Amino acid sequence: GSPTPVTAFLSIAPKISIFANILRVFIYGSYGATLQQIFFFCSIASMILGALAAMAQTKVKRLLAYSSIGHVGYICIGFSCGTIEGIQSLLIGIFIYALMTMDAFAIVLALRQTRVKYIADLGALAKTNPILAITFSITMFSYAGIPPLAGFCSKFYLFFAALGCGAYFLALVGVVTSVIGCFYYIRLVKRMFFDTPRTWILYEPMDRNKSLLLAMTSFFITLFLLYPSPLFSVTHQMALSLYL
Amino acid sequence: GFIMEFAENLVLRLMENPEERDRKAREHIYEMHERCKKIKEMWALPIRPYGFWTFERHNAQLRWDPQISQVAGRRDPYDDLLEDN
Repeated sequence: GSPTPVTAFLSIAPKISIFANILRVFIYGSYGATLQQIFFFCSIASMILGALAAMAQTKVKRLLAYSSIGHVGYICIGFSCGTIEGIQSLLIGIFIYALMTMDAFAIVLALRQTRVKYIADLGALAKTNPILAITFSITMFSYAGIPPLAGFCSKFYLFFAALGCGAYFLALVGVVTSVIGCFYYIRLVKRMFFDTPRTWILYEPMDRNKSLLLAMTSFFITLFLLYPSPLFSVTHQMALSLYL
Repeated sequence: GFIMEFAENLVLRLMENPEERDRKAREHIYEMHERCKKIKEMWALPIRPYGFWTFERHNAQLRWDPQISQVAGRRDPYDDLLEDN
């Protein structure tokens, strides 16, 4: 329901601050180890239900909402395993999810010029604007967690943190939810490259600021795995600075 | 000269020193294993350090309250009574 720029500001700006707040509360105010249980089941439920619900949606904004819920579950995996690596994986996941959400909402705002509503309106978009189609496909794959992109690194290190604490069920549920999650992402892909509808919707060209932000984020997503050291070092310093 | 007399030593220049390769291999193994042990030790650190509250940044009140216990609203009742003399 909310306007597109509002939803763009939401799910990035609020979630980062609230997650930092939860980190501060969890690390200090929680010593009974009772928040492991509440984060465990809720993150598992978020993973499962986001993966199983985003596949049944036909609009775009609902799909982004359920993808956000799924990524919230993926990030919350880090709370259950309370270690330096767990918080590191959590923060890295937040960073990557924020970049991918900015890119995806830039895509959505780009097609908002002609009032895109459903997922079928972006049919045969590889013909009218091939390069925007490539950018959207890359961002969708980054959401999926395909290796040669950012977003795979975040899920990777979240799984590493989950396995470090011995929460073997968290790793398995993460894997299966990722498997289903990639399916409807590729389903989004098919309607946007392969099958061509009879009626084509024409989108007017974009402006420079959105295009520049989109290009920067797209080059960050693809080439992240080449040089990921600065993010990892920032995150390791941040995780340790909670105490010293 | 002729082709092979030059292609021979050309290929010989192209090939590298095996002694350097073996030394680099054994070296790389040595420091890689040492660094592996170091990272294994690092992953063993608990999230909450043993000191924690002992750290000076985690007190923030033992050196702030003493300079505040003189202001109005925090004084022991038996402070203003005998402060006159």
